Amino acid sequence: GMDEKPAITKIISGGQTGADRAALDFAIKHHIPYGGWVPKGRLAEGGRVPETYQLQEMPTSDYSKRTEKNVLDSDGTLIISHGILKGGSALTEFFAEQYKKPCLHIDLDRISIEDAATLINSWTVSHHIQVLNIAGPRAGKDPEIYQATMDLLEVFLA
Repeated sequence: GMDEKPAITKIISGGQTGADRAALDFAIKHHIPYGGWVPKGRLAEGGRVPETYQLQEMPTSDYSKRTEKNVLDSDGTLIISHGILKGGSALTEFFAEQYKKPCLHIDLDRISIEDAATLINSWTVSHHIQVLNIAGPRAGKDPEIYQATMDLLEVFLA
């Protein structure tokens, strides 16, 4: 029923700039537990993911392998973009599809943040998603994705 709320016990991401980084900053701001797999060496656009973020390194520096691991080590994956998925974000969706993990792609060129938050609520509650992987483009590909992600999560969980 509508009395039930999402039970997000943990947010994870791959530490990249953009959507991944907003997810972690949001979790920290709202004292939601967080984590995530990053490449060996904590590699990211813009340099080593800052040490203040408690994250786990993969055995190799490969981006694709850490994206795959975050899909596998969560209850579902939320992908946030402006426009159709490309690159790492499209790969995220492919991995979720291949491993039968719940996956919701919010395209913030097609839906408002308020309406998207409603969709995320319905999806998380109906699929009992508690450990949520959040993915999307790096900041160098979309200068608006970090703040859009923050703003979306605020409507969803704040």
